[PDB]
Amino acid sequence: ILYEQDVDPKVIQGLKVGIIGYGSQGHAHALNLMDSGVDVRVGLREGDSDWKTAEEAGLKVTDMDTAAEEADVIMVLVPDEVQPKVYQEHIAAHLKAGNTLAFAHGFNIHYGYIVPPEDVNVIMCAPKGPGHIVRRQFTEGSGVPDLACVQQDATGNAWDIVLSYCWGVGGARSGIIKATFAEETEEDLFGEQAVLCGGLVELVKAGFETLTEAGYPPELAYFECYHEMKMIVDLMYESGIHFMNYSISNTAEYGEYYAGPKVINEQSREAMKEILKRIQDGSFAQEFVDDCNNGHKRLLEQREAINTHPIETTGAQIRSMF
Amino acid sequence: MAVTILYEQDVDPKVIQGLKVGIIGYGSQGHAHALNLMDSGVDVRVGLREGDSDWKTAEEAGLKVTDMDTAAEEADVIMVLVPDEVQPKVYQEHIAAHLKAGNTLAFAHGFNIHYGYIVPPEDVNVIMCAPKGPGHIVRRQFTEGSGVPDLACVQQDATGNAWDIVLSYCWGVGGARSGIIKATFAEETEEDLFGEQAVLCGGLVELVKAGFETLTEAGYPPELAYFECYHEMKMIVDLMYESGIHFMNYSISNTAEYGEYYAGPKVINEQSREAMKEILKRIQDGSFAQEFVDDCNNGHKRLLEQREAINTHPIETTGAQIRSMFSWIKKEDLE
Ligand SMILES: NC(=O)c1ccc[n+]([C@@H]2O[C@H](COP(=O)([O-])OP(=O)(O)OC[C@H]3O[C@@H](n4cnc5c(N)ncnc54)[C@H](O)[C@@H]3O)[C@@H](O)[C@H]2O)c1
Ligand SMILES: NC(=O)c1ccc[n+]([C@@H]2O[C@H](COP(=O)([O-])OP(=O)(O)OC[C@H]3O[C@@H](n4cnc5c(N)ncnc54)[C@H](O)[C@@H]3O)[C@@H](O)[C@H]2O)c1
Ligand SMILES: CC(C)N(O)C(=O)C(=O)O
Ligand SMILES: CC(C)N(O)C(=O)C(=O)O
Ligand SMILES: [Mg+2]
Ligand SMILES: [Mg+2]
Ligand SMILES: [Mg+2]
Ligand SMILES: [Mg+2]
Ligand SMILES: [Mg+2]
Ligand SMILES: [Mg+2]
Ligand SMILES: [Mg+2]
Ligand SMILES: [Mg+2]
Ligand SMILES: [Mg+2]
Ligand SMILES: [Mg+2]
Repeated sequence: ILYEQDVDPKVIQGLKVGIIGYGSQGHAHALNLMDSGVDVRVGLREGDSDWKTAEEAGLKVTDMDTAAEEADVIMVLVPDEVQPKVYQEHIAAHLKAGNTLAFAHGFNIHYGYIVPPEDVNVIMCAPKGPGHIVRRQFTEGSGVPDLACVQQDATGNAWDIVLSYCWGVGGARSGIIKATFAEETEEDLFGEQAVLCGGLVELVKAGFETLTEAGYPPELAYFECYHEMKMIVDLMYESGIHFMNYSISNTAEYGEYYAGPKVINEQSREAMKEILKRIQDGSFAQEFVDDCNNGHKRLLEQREAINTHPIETTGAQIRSMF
Repeated sequence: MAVTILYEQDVDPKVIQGLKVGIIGYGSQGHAHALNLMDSGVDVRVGLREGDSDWKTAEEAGLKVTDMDTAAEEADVIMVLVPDEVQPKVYQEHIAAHLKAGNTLAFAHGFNIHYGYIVPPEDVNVIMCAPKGPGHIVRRQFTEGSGVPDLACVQQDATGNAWDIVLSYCWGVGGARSGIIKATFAEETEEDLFGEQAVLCGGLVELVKAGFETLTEAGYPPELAYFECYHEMKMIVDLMYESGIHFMNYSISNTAEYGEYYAGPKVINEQSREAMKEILKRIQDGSFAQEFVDDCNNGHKRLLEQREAINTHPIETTGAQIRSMFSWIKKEDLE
């Protein structure tokens, strides 16, 4: 693992970076980069509501073609499924020999949806964390960790560039791991599906539903299953499972060892393997891309089911009172 | 309603401020109830065994510390914060004789009263202030001007103001800032046991662990499996806690959000769901309680064999190495 002493800030401080997109990653990358003394511009479409926001934040904003053309390093921070079209229409023609094409997820390059020219660097700085937090931890004096990867080293100093960039975005604070595009792609898809988003949300929803279905009030279930999760994860994050388990009661600790493997069971472990299998062999990526080409249809249905769930409406009420 | 969440305007701070509180024990909950109540202007003493090494810790925090018998003797409100399993003995040997007519006996969880392991006398209030969080964070959030939510319960209203006392107690430990719910001792016992089992401790920890292991077992370095499955979890949960799942899902990429919907029902599957209902049955019928008490009477045999194992697991040794390198941990160490 690499830290501040292992990277050279001046490298990215001397390059012009163009952030394409201003969504979850884009704003954090853009703002952290500017705060770090980097010359940044954000490349957006005409009619994008965030144009003014990015501007009020104190950034130069221009269209995508101009940002691409002006930039030494061009970081694609738009949804993975729209990167091939966006690359070809607004990026590709602005790439000069010696330029760096950069990503925060190796998905497109790794599965072959985008094949950059042979005469540019192709790197990734993948923060292991949601963009709002990539930004917040950076402003708090901490930083989200990154994988640094180099798929094509056209200039011979792509490593110094990807590592100075991680420094730019807070990575050296908590740690940078050198990885390949294959490795980031695979571990990232797995984490968000198995544990961080799929596993977690559905675990909380399942326990909330078990209680409400058994006649406990939804308000009670939200405090127990959902609100309190933050506090438990906080202790682990700072001091480990051994500290958290010490904090809780021996009743709760016993209950953990006894109930954990019934809830996260041998089938859930096989599911995790199968999830990774489908990541590895490209069939999940094909499924997602298909759904995207079908107008996010399955994504939108499932979004509406979660958004209208009692855990979400009850939670919205309770939090409005804090 | 069903239910009415209550806040600072529903409670009267002066009530608990007018009573002497004896906190018996100084562990997770102990230190948090004791310090938040002292900060809220309450007359607090900590009750500990003679020669306990936490006595200096409590005294270092500026609290009055004395032996348990004296604490219980002096107190109007006797709050029991030692391990659930030792409560019947600690109570018999050191609390009961000190309870006067019109005293209040208080718990932070309903295990002992609900299941019958402790039968209190009919001349005292029997109440509960159960924070829905860990003791270190009941404390932290309070100092941050927030407060962990509380369940307020009364098994016995001896004096006719037991409710006023339990609600005021909740204010004193920060429950008013986020929400107080009135519940029965039964209700809290059952939901609490269920949360920590299914979701907050068993769920979560096995989930993170199985996540980490899946990756290591497929060949990814344990450092990366830690950043991915463990460290990042605090970030996602913070977004949910602040703003809802809808916002967390907004913050994450369409790639991740599609994967969430696709992978969720797979990892947290129909067997996971059956498991939770059986877990809830064993809680409601008292079997789970009898199993836990049996294990404590039997050398904490299962507890300690699992504790050893997860505490020395690679997720823990690797996480401890990784966290030791954080610039904010080194910054804080310097302090
Ligand atoms: N925090 C996360 O969401 C997260 C974390 C790590 C890596 N990543 C990776 O970062 C990259 C971006 O993810 P995100 O979730 O920050 O994106 P997002 O969904 O937040 O992207 C929104 C931004 O992209 C723009 N955009 C959308 N469609 C467009 C189009 N057709 N043309 C031009 N601009 C368009 C929007 O206007 C907006 O500025 C992805 O490769 C993702 O895998 C995301
Ligand atoms: N976060 C939590 O831990 C939490 C949350 C909600 C409710 N509760 C409830 O609060 C109560 C206490 O839980 P905890 O986890 O804070 O306890 P703990 O396990 O942190 O308690 C340890 C303390 O109890 C004392 N102690 C242990 N055995 C003793 C004995 N035989 N005689 C006298 N003192 C003894 C210790 O010396 C120490 O002060 C329980 O009823 C629990 O269910 C705890
Ligand atoms: C935000 C998080 C789940 N994550 O790490 C991602 O990589 C993502 O959103 O795709
Ligand atoms: C999860 C834990 C802090 N909790 O809320 C408890 O009820 C407990 O420790 O017994
Ligand atoms: Mg990720
Ligand atoms: Mg991702
Ligand atoms: Mg404890
Ligand atoms: Mg414990
Ligand atoms: Mg305690
Ligand atoms: Mg007394
Ligand atoms: Mg609890
Ligand atoms: Mg409990
Ligand atoms: Mg997003
Ligand atoms: Mg999304």
